Amino acid sequence: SQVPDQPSSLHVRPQTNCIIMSWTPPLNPNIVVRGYIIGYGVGSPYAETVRVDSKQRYYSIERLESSSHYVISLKAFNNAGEGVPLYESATTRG
Amino acid sequence: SQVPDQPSSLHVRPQTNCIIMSWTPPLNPNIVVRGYIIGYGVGSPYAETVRVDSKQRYYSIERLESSSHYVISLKAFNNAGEGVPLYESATTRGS
Amino acid sequence: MLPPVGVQAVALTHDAVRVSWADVRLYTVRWRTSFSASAKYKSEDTTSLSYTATGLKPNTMYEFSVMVTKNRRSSTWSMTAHATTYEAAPTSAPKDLTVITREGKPRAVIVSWQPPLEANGKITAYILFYTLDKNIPIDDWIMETISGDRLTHQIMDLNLDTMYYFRIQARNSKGVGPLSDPILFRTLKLEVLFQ
Amino acid sequence: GMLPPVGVQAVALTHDAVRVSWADNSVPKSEVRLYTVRWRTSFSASAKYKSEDTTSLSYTATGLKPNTMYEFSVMVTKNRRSSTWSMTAHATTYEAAPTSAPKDLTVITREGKPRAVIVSWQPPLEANGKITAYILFYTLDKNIPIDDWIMETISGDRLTHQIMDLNLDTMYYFRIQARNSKGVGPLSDPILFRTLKLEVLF
Repeated sequence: SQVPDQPSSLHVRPQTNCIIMSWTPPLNPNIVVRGYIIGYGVGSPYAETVRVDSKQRYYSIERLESSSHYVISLKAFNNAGEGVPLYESATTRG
Repeated sequence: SQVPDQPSSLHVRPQTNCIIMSWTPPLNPNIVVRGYIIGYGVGSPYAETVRVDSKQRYYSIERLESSSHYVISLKAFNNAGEGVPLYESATTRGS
Repeated sequence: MLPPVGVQAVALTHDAVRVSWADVRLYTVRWRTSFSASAKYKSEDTTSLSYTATGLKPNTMYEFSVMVTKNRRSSTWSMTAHATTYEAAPTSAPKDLTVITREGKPRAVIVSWQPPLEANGKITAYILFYTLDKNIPIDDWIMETISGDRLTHQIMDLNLDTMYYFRIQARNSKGVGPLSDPILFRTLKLEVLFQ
Repeated sequence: GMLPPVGVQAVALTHDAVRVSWADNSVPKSEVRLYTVRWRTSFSASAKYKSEDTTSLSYTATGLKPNTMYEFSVMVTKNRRSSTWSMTAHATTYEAAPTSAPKDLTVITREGKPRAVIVSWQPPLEANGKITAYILFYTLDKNIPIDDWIMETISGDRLTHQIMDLNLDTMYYFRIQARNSKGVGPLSDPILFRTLKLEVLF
């Protein structure tokens, strides 16, 4: 019936070329969540965008450049619109 | 009859353009003196040369430049030749 | 009268220069900053054939003139002699220190400044101190040495949402001037940075 | 075959110090890379270097010759693998006050005008910079200190000076020292010159 909240927790575990995300749904269960929209890039979360299922808690980002400063966003969305995002900085291991 | 000696004493009293010399005959009276030969110039006593009577003790050098370093020589001579000279440095009095 | 000749001015220390000429007669010596607005002189009297003009600004070019006076009769001024005094360590600090985030690449800032006012010589190098900690003394900060010909520098791989401290100083052939006052720059957090 | 550091910069500090500074495009974020820095007089016979090791992105080369041009090169080494040397950066150190004294000071009477001599000398070996002026002291007295001699200031581009109105048959003393944009070198050793007397000269 309205836009969802921000996710409760977000963790990142950067690799040499991968970056692993682990999160948990919004603290308010009343609002419907259709899925999550992930964004990532270098110095900007607008570069790349994927949208995943509402039941996913883990995502593996692939084909990233080694030794770089990435910015990752995560938002939940439903039929109303998009919710306030959570941001996390992650650095790839050279 | 023989070459004379050098003069006994030589004194100079420089003016603004003149220089007055005063000397006395050799301390040895035996040797005959026919006269004296004076020389003067700047940095050299060969530039100008005058010869005077054996009985003169004073000579006045004229038309010299003010504030200059003149060199004066004095020798006694007779028919044998010229004797060893006396040298004296004299500086003209500036205007 | 005839003005003195062979006038030469030789710099001693960074505030002293010794004029020397060749000829009781009194000599008067005047000097003046050749590159200034004030067409006025400073002068002193002596009876020697030399005199030391003191209390001068360092790394500055001066002109010197001598005259001679005797029994109410003064000569004209002599030819001018030029002398440049020695250099000295800077007295001021670099000015207008500025830190701005580089767009559109966060975690990196561009530090910009302007040369010190009292350099007292040609600036050989700039020394830029910056740190993340509030307590460690200046000698344990991160040090970056920039050439005197540059007035900007790029710092990379900083941390996000963290207060940084900045200190900068100017060096010189004879030493290094004092540090500036600390500049506080707060890198932004991703929440604020994106809208 | 590793990548050599880039953006190598060498900036002269004092008259004996130069600060090299480079950047590496391979530094990540467990292993630390050692940088080797070499320097050498660019205009010399010895094609040999001096070097030092650090883990910082900068190093201060010290104990250098003043008013001299040096060339600097940096390499990086890690786990038995060395890179090639980076492009050379050139830096010339600043000037310093002279340490030696002027050599072969000579006094000769000018012909054919006595009471005047021409003083000739040669620039110092350890000038450590461009000589701005020579200071020539001379006196008639055996006892008065150096600060009461007759002082003559000659330009740094001239190696001769004329002194006039001296006295005849008198011992003169001569001292010379070189000054410079950064200070003044030590006085030379005394030169004894005896003006001739009119008797001997003619």
